[PDB]
This record gives sequence, C-alpha cells and structure tokens, in this order.
Amino acid sequence: DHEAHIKVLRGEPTPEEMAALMAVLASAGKERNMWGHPVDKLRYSVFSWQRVTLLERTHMRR
Amino acid sequence: DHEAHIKVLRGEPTPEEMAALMAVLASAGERNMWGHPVDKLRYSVFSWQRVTLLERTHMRR
Repeated sequence: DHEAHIKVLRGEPTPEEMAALMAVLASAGKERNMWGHPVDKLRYSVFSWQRVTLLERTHMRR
Repeated sequence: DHEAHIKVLRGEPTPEEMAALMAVLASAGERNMWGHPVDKLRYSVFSWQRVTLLERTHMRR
C-alpha cells in the first residue's frame, strides 16, 4: 500500500466524530480539434525553423 | 578571339555571293510565384517535400 492516506496528526476523534469528519470531507470534492488552431493562424516565413519546432511539433504531438 | 564563327567548309563564293549568303542568314536569324503549383499541392505536416520541393521552389533564384 503506497496511496497517500488522510492523517489525523493531533487529537483522537471518537467513532462518531470520525464519521462526521469523513462524511463532511467526502461531501465537498482529449478530443483533438486542431480546427483553426492559433499555430495555423500564425504566418511563417517559408524558411522559418518554427515550421518544424512549433507548427509541425504542435500538430504531431498526440 | 574565342567566338564561334560561321564556317564555309567547302567551296569559295565571290564577294557578291558571300554578301547574299550572309544577308539571307541574318534575315532568317521576372519572378511571379503567384499561384505556383507547389502552393497548390497538399502536403503532410511532416512531408520532407516541404523542404526539398516547396522551399526549394520559393527560395530558389
């Protein structure tokens, strides 16, 4: 077991206080669509390395 | 003189025949890349032809 458990560091709640505490704590708390992605709206020089390191990288990263 | 001249390989004309020959022979003798096909091709985002065709067209002079 290596989950990060809740710790009560100080004091000792009796069972009913434990249950009230836990119940209140329990109460509170990738579809790609590149269409018109900003990187497509940018305008790149024909020899711009950003065509590799920004545009293509952004499209390919999945 | 290293210019390439005409050459009468065979026979000799008289000067009048040479004048006729030369008169007859003499009397017989910007980039706009807009819509270049390479822009019209559809490329994969990773297609190497984006380098070796498209840039090698737009940049080339």
